Amino acid sequence: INISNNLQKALTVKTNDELMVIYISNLVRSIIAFDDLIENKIQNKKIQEQ
Amino acid sequence: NILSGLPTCDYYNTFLLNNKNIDIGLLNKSKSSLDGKFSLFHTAVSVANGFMHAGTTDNSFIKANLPWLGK
Amino acid sequence: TGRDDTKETVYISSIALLKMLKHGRAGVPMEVMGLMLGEFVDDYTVNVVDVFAMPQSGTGVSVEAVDDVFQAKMMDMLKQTGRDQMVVGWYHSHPGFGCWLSSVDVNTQKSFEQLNSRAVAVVVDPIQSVKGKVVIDAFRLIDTGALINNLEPRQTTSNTGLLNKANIQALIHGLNRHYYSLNIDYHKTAKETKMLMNLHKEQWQSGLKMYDYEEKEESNLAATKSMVKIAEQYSKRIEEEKELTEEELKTRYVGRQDPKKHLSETADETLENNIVSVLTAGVNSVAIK
Amino acid sequence: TIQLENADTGTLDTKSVVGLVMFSQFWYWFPLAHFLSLSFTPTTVIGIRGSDQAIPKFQMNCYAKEDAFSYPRMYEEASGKEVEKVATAVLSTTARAKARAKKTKKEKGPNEEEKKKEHEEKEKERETNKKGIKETKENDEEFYKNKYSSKPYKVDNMTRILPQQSRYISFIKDDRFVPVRKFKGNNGVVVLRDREPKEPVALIETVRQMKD
Repeated sequence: INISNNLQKALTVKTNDELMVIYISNLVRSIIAFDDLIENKIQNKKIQEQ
Repeated sequence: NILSGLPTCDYYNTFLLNNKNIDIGLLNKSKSSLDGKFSLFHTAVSVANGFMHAGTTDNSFIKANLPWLGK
Repeated sequence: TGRDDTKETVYISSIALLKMLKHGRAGVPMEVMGLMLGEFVDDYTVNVVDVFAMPQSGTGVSVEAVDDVFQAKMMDMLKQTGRDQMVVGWYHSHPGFGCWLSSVDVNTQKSFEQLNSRAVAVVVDPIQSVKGKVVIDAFRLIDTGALINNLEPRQTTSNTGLLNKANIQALIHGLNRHYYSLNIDYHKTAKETKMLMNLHKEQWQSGLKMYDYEEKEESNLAATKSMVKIAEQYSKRIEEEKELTEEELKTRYVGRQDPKKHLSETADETLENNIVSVLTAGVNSVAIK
Repeated sequence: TIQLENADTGTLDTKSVVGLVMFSQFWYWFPLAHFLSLSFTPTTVIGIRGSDQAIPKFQMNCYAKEDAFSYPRMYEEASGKEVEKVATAVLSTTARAKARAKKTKKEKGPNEEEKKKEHEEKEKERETNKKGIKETKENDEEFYKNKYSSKPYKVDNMTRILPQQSRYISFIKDDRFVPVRKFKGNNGVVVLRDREPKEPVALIETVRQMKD
């Protein structure tokens, strides 16, 4: 039961790291998201012109 | 007469004949690239052209593809 | 028109499939062969019910190795038991080579093709059955006249079908200039299924049954000891994870195979195993006494 | 077009379901695939003048932009493959040639100055004749999807009208042929009320009787 306890807890370590990692992925993707909005302004007008 | 439905079909036939737009170039493009003695290629092209001239009794498909059908 | 053929798919029953394997493994390296007893229905289903094995020759597989004399004798023995029907071809077994018919096998086949036009030649590979998939393929001669008129397309139409391969090389050469290969489905009824599934007397004698606790102490000790080592690589590793490009980090500081994934797998396997080990342990103590 | 349900009554058509379920059995069998003609339904608004039960030509208004609809297409070009080949050739030849060309420019230019470029007194003042900006923006139409347009154009009866542009059809109040109630707003045969039977229009008869 004690080995099972350490192992459940080992799996929890691994997952809290995977929790932080995807959270960094989101922090990164935020920059891209901001930049995209200013950029889409230019594209809309061109496609309507054609 | 109306409820029998045969008039409504007649009205639709007049429409399909006149206002049809079709690719006369497709028939020749299909012909060269896909062979008729390769059976699989024939099957696709026969079903493809028929859909194209659907709705209107046409002999356009026979005359374009006169030798191709007999293979 | 003449007479116009289309696709067929050869349905090899459960009984026949094992029988072919049994015979082919045993006589190898020598080429082994045998006749197919079956019935032909539809225009798309060749039903191969049973096979049997013909005596082998040191002169391999050939026109004169089949033996029609032993066939006539074998036929009567099937006759009295209701297990005769009508012969639908032949099989032979190549060993390390692909599924394809040799020049000698064309001439063997041509004699079968006259007698019944719906004769198949079925190549078994037994030295290539060491995989989890048994490579088996079937062929059927297309007539010399037919190829000039390019009637191989004729056989392909009327379904998309699988158009499965499992071998090329020599196979595709031979295909051009002789035969048309047939895809394989296997038949089995809802009785045959249960027999197949059941391979244990450990259906009810495997949950209360267990391995000594010595062996469970070994699994526990190995498992805990190793996870330290995966944990020390993961510690060197995650001093990084803050530089440029994932792909670089993996090479240089050995992110390869993912040590994060490797520790999760090693923990998951022993974690699930011990719940079972206790679960069976306590079940016995409480129910038995 | 293939229509899945009436946009009037909101209720399935028998022909259309039967079309598509049979059509998927084409992957099992190449000759059974001719049920996709059931799926097709021609789409058009067809006015019927009730006088003679034959098709009037008269003009209905469409509020819609003018150019947003055309019949597709035809594709050809393979003489560009030739053209590309002789284009790359002249261009590499000039680099090889350069040594000679440089002297050539000495003699050529004074001759042009004293005279003319060819038969014009222009496009030798500068590199062209202008050096100003050439950039222009916000030119041509501003539509790429129909949207809505307050511009009208008139369309003939029994022409191809998609169901995506059938809803903008309006019947002219200076025109006699206008329906009994109001439009249903969707494709299908609509009966027209003729005000005067004492003024004819050229008609288009039923053609299943013109083939007899």
